[PDB]
Amino acid sequence: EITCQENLPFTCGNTDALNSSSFSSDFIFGVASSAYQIEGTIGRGLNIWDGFTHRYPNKSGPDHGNGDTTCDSFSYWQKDIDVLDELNATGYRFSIAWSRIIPRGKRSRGVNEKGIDYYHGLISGLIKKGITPFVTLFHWDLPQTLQDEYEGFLDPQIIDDFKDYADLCFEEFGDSVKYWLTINQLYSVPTRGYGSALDAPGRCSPTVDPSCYAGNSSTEPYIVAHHQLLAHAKVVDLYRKNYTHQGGKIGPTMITRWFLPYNDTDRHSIAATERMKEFFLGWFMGPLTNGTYPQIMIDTVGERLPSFSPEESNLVKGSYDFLGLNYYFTQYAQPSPNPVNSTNHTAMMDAGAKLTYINASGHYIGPLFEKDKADSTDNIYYYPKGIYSVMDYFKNKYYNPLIYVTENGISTPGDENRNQSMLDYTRIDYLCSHLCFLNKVIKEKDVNVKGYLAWALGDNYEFNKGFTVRFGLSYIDWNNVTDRDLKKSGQWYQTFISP
Amino acid sequence: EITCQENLPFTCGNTDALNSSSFSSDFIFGVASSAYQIEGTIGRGLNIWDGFTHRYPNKSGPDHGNGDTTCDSFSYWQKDIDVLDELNATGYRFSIAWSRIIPRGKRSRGVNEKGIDYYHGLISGLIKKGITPFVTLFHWDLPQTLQDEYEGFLDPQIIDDFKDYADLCFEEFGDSVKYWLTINQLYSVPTRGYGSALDAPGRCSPTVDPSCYAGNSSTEPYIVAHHQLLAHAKVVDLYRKNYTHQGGKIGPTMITRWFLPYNDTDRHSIAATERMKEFFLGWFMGPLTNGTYPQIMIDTVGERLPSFSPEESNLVKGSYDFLGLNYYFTQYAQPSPNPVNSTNHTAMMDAGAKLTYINASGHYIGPLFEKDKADSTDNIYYYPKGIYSVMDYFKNKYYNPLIYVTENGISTPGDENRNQSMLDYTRIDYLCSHLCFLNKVIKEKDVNVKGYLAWALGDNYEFNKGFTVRFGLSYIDWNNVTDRDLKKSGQWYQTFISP
Ligand SMILES: *[C@@H]1O[C@H](CO)[C@@H](O[C@@H]2O[C@H](CO)[C@@H](O[C@@H]3O[C@H](CO[C@H]4O[C@H](CO)[C@@H](O)[C@H](O)[C@@H]4O)[C@@H](O)[C@H](O[C@H]4O[C@H](CO)[C@@H](O)[C@H](O)[C@@H]4O)[C@@H]3O[C@@H]3OC[C@@H](O)[C@H](O)[C@H]3O)[C@H](O)[C@H]2NC(C)=O)[C@H](O[C@@H]2O[C@@H](C)[C@@H](O)[C@@H](O)[C@@H]2O)[C@H]1NC(C)=O
Ligand SMILES: *[C@@H]1O[C@H](CO)[C@@H](O[C@@H]2O[C@H](CO)[C@@H](O[C@@H]3O[C@H](CO[C@H]4O[C@H](CO)[C@@H](O)[C@H](O)[C@@H]4O)[C@@H](O)[C@H](O[C@H]4O[C@H](CO)[C@@H](O)[C@H](O)[C@@H]4O)[C@@H]3O[C@@H]3OC[C@@H](O)[C@H](O)[C@H]3O)[C@H](O)[C@H]2NC(C)=O)[C@H](O[C@@H]2O[C@@H](C)[C@@H](O)[C@@H](O)[C@@H]2O)[C@H]1NC(C)=O
Ligand SMILES: *[C@@H]1O[C@H](CO)[C@@H](O[C@@H]2O[C@H](CO)[C@@H](O[C@@H]3O[C@H](CO)[C@@H](O)[C@H](O)[C@@H]3O[C@@H]3OC[C@@H](O)[C@H](O)[C@H]3O)[C@H](O)[C@H]2NC(C)=O)[C@H](O[C@@H]2O[C@@H](C)[C@@H](O)[C@@H](O)[C@@H]2O)[C@H]1NC(C)=O
Ligand SMILES: *[C@@H]1O[C@H](CO)[C@@H](O[C@@H]2O[C@H](CO)[C@@H](O[C@@H]3O[C@H](CO)[C@@H](O)[C@H](O)[C@@H]3O[C@@H]3OC[C@@H](O)[C@H](O)[C@H]3O)[C@H](O)[C@H]2NC(C)=O)[C@H](O[C@@H]2O[C@@H](C)[C@@H](O)[C@@H](O)[C@@H]2O)[C@H]1NC(C)=O
Ligand SMILES: *[C@@H]1O[C@H](CO)[C@@H](O[C@@H]2O[C@H](CO)[C@@H](O)[C@H](O)[C@H]2NC(C)=O)[C@H](O)[C@H]1NC(C)=O
Ligand SMILES: *[C@@H]1O[C@H](CO)[C@@H](O[C@@H]2O[C@H](CO)[C@@H](O)[C@H](O)[C@H]2NC(C)=O)[C@H](O)[C@H]1NC(C)=O
Ligand SMILES: *[C@@H]1O[C@H](CO)[C@@H](O[C@@H]2O[C@H](CO)[C@@H](O)[C@H](O)[C@H]2NC(C)=O)[C@H](O)[C@H]1NC(C)=O
Ligand SMILES: *[C@@H]1O[C@H](CO)[C@@H](O[C@@H]2O[C@H](CO)[C@@H](O)[C@H](O)[C@H]2NC(C)=O)[C@H](O)[C@H]1NC(C)=O
Ligand SMILES: *[C@@H]1O[C@H](CO)[C@@H](O)[C@H](O)[C@H]1NC(C)=O
Ligand SMILES: *[C@@H]1O[C@H](CO)[C@@H](O)[C@H](O)[C@H]1NC(C)=O
Ligand SMILES: *[C@@H]1O[C@H](CO)[C@@H](O)[C@H](O)[C@H]1NC(C)=O
Ligand SMILES: *[C@@H]1O[C@H](CO)[C@@H](O)[C@H](O)[C@H]1NC(C)=O
Ligand SMILES: *[C@@H]1O[C@H](CO)[C@@H](O)[C@H](O)[C@H]1NC(C)=O
Ligand SMILES: *[C@@H]1O[C@H](CO)[C@@H](O)[C@H](O)[C@H]1NC(C)=O
Ligand SMILES: *[C@@H]1O[C@H](CO)[C@@H](O)[C@H](O)[C@H]1NC(C)=O
Ligand SMILES: *[C@@H]1O[C@H](CO)[C@@H](O)[C@H](O)[C@H]1NC(C)=O
Ligand SMILES: *[C@@H]1O[C@H](CO)[C@@H](O)[C@H](O)[C@H]1NC(C)=O
Ligand SMILES: *[C@@H]1O[C@H](CO)[C@@H](O)[C@H](O)[C@H]1NC(C)=O
Ligand SMILES: *[C@@H]1O[C@H](CO)[C@@H](O)[C@H](O)[C@H]1NC(C)=O
Ligand SMILES: *[C@@H]1O[C@H](CO)[C@@H](O)[C@H](O)[C@H]1NC(C)=O
Ligand SMILES: [Zn+2]
Repeated sequence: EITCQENLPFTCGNTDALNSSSFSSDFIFGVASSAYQIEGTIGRGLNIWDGFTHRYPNKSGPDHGNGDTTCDSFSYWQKDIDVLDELNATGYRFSIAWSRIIPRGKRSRGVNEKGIDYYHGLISGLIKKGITPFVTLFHWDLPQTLQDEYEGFLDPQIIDDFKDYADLCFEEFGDSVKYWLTINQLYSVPTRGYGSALDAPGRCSPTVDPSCYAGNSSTEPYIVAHHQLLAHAKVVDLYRKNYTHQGGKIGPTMITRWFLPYNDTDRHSIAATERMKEFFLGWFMGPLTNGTYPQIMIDTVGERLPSFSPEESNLVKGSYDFLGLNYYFTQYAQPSPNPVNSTNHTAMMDAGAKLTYINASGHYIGPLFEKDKADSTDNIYYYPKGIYSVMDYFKNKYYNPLIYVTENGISTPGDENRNQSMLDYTRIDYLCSHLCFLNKVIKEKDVNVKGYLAWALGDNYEFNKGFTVRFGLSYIDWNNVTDRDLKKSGQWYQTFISP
Repeated sequence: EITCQENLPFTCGNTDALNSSSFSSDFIFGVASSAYQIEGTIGRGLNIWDGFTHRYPNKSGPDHGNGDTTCDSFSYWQKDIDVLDELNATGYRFSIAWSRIIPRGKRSRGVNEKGIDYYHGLISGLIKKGITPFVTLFHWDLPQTLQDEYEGFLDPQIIDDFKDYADLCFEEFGDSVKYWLTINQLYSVPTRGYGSALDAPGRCSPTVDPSCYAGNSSTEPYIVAHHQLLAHAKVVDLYRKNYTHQGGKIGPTMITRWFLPYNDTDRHSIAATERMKEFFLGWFMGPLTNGTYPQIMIDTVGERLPSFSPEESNLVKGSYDFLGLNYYFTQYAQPSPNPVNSTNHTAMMDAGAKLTYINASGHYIGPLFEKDKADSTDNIYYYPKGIYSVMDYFKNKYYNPLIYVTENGISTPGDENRNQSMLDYTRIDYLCSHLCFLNKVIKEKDVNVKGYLAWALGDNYEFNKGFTVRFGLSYIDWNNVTDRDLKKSGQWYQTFISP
């Protein structure tokens, strides 16, 4: 019988008690990255994260940081491989920058051979060290040209441009890459990119944020989400019809959270909690498992919710071999009004829920996850049991899928000096406590989880935060980015992997 | 009788001997800037100078600098006005960033109202201080979307997108702006952007520079130059047909140089010198004055030189009310082979000339202009008489045009400390020696020159050089960009203007 801790102090950093041998022999352990966050702009065209961070520097991070140079994995990809080799990792998730291989967006405009060569060399280097690549086609970095031609995922033109990009990736890299992710965190671009305008491309209703160049936060999230699902599904169909000889697997990436009632004896909070599951997870998992959006979304969102045709429904339903599930934290849910006629209405209001990290009796859900220095009542707290609850829910609700945990990690402040930054015991605690619950759910609930990739390989540009936080298991000096030095967490993870 | 110095030491920094009163009462004196170089990316979309500097950081400058934040004239435009007011300047040349007012490139995709407001406030502030705006529509910063959709000026689609952009500018700003420049330095994008790939977008033949993503240095410069002329001419026709009520004037910007024979008794060097005038100046001025390219270009370039239809010829011929002439330096010319079958052939080779700053007897043409620390035999030297020779030539060869000198200036090294940087006596010498010759040519040759704008108002991002050189008449601290402090040159220029 497995017992796992939910509160500080944690004792799962002892590899005598928790290590890779606790999991099945074939289980993959590694780390993750994304292209905007690590590569730099050298050698690629411009994408909407370049555009957004440059047009709206205060939205890029408090330091106005961006991905222009970052950790320079364009130059230092071998050093990334070296970290993975030091870890004895068996997996690495990275993304392909669309703008590096097709700078002009549309494949018929030509490819960048040198960009293709960059990923060939990375892939070959990984495989030579026994590391399985997990490759994200689209980690938010849409070529700027496509956003300017037709507003990107706002328009159905995205589907064929994404398909042709993906086809090039399968053609060039699929002989070696056997695990593909289509779109990173399906929920995020619709809501943050087109709802709150916290993320690229930065569209919203005028009264939500007067700096947005255009948008409608009530309608566009739904349009974009719908196009994401269709573009994803078209790529999965292309993969499974035209690249079956490659013997690989493909799936989407979800951001997952668990949700608990703010007041577990209040029917209204219980209802809000179940609505959140539907609106947060079901928005995408309903289509992916059934070809339809959840009924509560149909009912609430009404004419703002697009319909799938019968052909589209069939294309989207079942459009995965596995799910990449990202998991960071859990929220309490309580009811909230949905003012659909307000000029500041957002899609996110349609769930009719307010989310907190403290429940009605004043209980904080778990240890600190992210401090918010401008408003401490907005601090985020984590909840290790949430990974158990999410995986159990996916198994039970969503037809026992094959799952890889494609991100899980925690930040430390960029204000810490290097010695403090390397002494990242809070990261060991977060990672181990989640791994304990992941082992527990696999054993107790028989969830088909076959790997775990911690966020992040190394310090990088963090969307929305610049270089003001660090997520890496290895440390990068922003004054001299060449080295990636394993932190205490990376050293712990090395021991966990090879105990 | 006016006597002007050609060699150090110069004594024209004495405003007792040379000042604004030496020129006609109406003559405009000011300074110049461009949008990529000064504004920053905040509040605008991405353009090909963002793309180029980010994809090819070693081509942005030795420091890998770029226009992301620069002097932040987005925030500090009032401080630019303040410099101009301190100078008692009567003119200011600035550019509109296309990506700030139409981030999606094509006008039908929507405009950025806040971008429009930015230029309205600048323009209104200038006029309130008695400063005449000279506004460049296109200072190289093409929206990235257009380059990615159709490769920008490589394709005739540029013409209508440029026209619709210009129409928006005339509509929004032409009630106040009475001097418009279409395209900055017509020669530069074809040759550097599409020939040598030193400049955005960075296209060339594969053996010219293997880093180029695509291109053909032998053909594309000509295509791009042809489209520039057509796009320019379509905008001038639009202006003069639809905006005549505004009572303003429009013209192109030329980069001018003079050319002297490397050996003034050698017929081959004399011939190369005359070819250079045709290939450098006539490439554009032939079309602008006659609707045809120079015969030597027709003959040499052959099938690589596009033809104008009779309608196009008529549109381009006479498509200016004035010329903005930029002038920095003069070169000696000697013959050079034109290897049209070589895989590394460039359009620039078609002139059949090699350019130097030292003549056959070892004479350097004038004082140092720009030191090249990697190769000192590649140092640039200036030649004050060249402004006289250029203006005389334009009057005689090109039908006595109205001229404004739209740039003239010199750099100092970014390695200098602030006190050295503010003690910019080399800049006084360059500016005064050229102003002396400009007065001389107006008086002696009756060239219709009606203003002079020195490059640059303040230190900025220099194309190709990052922040490794400074051109400003006012100093900017890159650690805190708010202030623009007049250098010795700016203080001199203040006295020259109001002696
Ligand atoms: C998994 O996918 C299944 C589909 O493959 C989902 O089942 C569908 O659920 C639909 C409701 O979401 C349901 O459709 C309703 O059908 C009513 C019956 O119509 C038939 O008989 C009519 C009925 O009197 C007639 O007009 C129709 O022409 C048919 O003959 C119908 O009125 C409904 O329309 C009203 O409600 C929708 C909102 O739900 C409004 O958008 C619409 O304007 C109208 O106001 C609805 O019809 C659907 O209307 C929209 C139109 O685009 C669709 O094509 C039309 O179908 C449908 O019958 C079933 N299909 C079957 C095969 O069962 C299933 O939903 C879950 O299970 C069903 C039983 C129900 O409990 C749902 O609430 C659950 O979500 C999906 N499962 C999951 C887990 O999501
Ligand atoms: C200012 O613009 C003026 C035009 O408005 C320029 O004058 C034109 O100069 C053209 C040469 O560049 C000249 O065209 C040549 O015409 C030859 C005569 O053709 C007529 O009689 C024929 C002759 O036997 C017959 O086939 C034609 O159908 C006509 O009836 C002719 O062969 C020439 O073609 C050969 O040379 C061109 C290269 O120059 C090759 O491209 C072509 O394949 C061929 O090998 C040339 O014809 C032009 O051919 C190209 C085609 O696209 C053009 O439409 C065709 O016209 C033309 O006659 C005159 N036009 C007039 C009205 O004078 C003027 O040029 C300068 O002055 C002229 C006198 C000459 O000295 C030029 O070298 C100078 O540049 C321009 N001025 C300046 C300063 O540039
Ligand atoms: C978790 O949710 C539960 C369920 O909602 C909360 O308990 C409910 O709390 C209500 C007060 O917020 C209680 O109603 C009140 O009852 C007193 C005594 O009769 C009365 O004077 C009030 O006016 C009020 O009555 C309601 O007024 C509004 C009418 O529309 C409605 O019909 C009336 O019910 C309610 O009885 C209680 N329900 C239960 C089943 O206990 C619970 O609140 C926490 O516990 C209750 C017992 C009370 O001590 C609250 O102070 C305390 O906050 C909530 N838990 C937390 C931690 O918020
Ligand atoms: C400025 O250009 C002028 C004109 O080209 C240069 O003068 C010419 O310089 C040529 C040498 O580069 C002289 O030709 C040579 O004459 C000597 C004496 O006969 C002879 O032994 C050589 O072989 C050579 O003759 C040529 O060989 C190649 C044959 O195809 C050709 O037919 C022969 O001419 C040439 O006479 C001279 N022309 C004139 C009109 O003087 C001039 O060069 C400079 O001055 C000359 C006089 C000489 O002192 C050169 O050393 C010196 O460089 C050049 N000025 C500069 C500074 O480069
Ligand atoms: C978001 O787009 C929706 C749909 O176009 C706009 O909502 C509508 O508003 C028009 C004008 O009021 C209404 O007549 C419709 O009844 C509404 N339709 C629905 C589906 O709600 C909403 O004004 C736009 N919001 C913003 C801020 O522009
Ligand atoms: C807030 O969260 C706390 C902690 O999960 C809940 O408290 C638990 O309540 C259960 C059922 O009453 C008790 O058995 C436990 O002993 C309590 N745990 C502790 C740490 O207090 C609490 O019920 C939640 N409040 C609401 C209103 O939902
Ligand atoms: C530049 O484009 C020119 C024109 O397409 C290419 O030049 C031609 O080369 C083809 C193949 O040799 C030739 O048959 C033609 O005779 C040439 N045409 C002319 C007008 O010169 C040139 O190969 C291309 N250069 C590069 C590096 O791709
Ligand atoms: C190189 O440039 C120098 C300077 O312009 C030329 O020298 C002048 O030559 C003229 C005509 O012979 C003499 O009258 C001057 O006195 C010379 N000036 C000085 C400063 O020497 C020289 O002729 C040029 N060389 C060539 C080969 O063209
Ligand atoms: C691995 O952890 C298991 C408990 O899951 C433990 O029994 C085993 O001895 C540990 N391995 C090492 C080498 O410490
Ligand atoms: C940040 O930038 C936007 C312009 O993009 C401006 O609207 C907003 O006021 C600025 N935010 C703060 C908090 O200053
Ligand atoms: C598959 O490849 C063939 C060859 O390009 C193409 O005809 C077919 O449409 C593609 N298939 C998809 C997505 O099924
Ligand atoms: C607009 O929304 C903000 C945040 O969503 C809220 O605090 C404010 O009350 C809203 N105003 C109206 C008019 O509803
Ligand atoms: C930068 O870091 C690398 C790796 O530690 C080191 O070899 C190189 O010398 C350092 N550069 C400077 C300028 O210190
Ligand atoms: C790498 O992991 C394999 C598999 O568990 C193990 O056999 C090998 O010893 C490990 N190597 C190192 C250096 O830890
Ligand atoms: C201006 O320069 C002229 C010579 O061009 C001179 O005569 C005049 O006195 C100077 N003005 C002043 C105020 O020094
Ligand atoms: C600069 O960058 C390019 C890649 O864009 C590379 O091809 C070239 O070798 C580098 N230049 C130098 C001098 O290192
Ligand atoms: C002028 O404006 C009118 C109204 O848009 C348009 O019909 C006409 O084509 C434009 N003219 C140009 C470039 O001449
Ligand atoms: C190619 O050109 C470079 C510079 O243009 C030159 O130095 C080299 O000799 C040329 N090579 C050939 C094959 O002509
Ligand atoms: C930056 O420069 C401005 C103008 O001199 C000054 O007022 C401001 O205090 C300076 N900021 C810092 C942080 O020194
Ligand atoms: C501004 O220039 C005008 C025109 O020459 C002159 O009358 C006025 O005195 C000058 N002002 C200053 C402060 O120099
Ligand atoms: Zn940047």
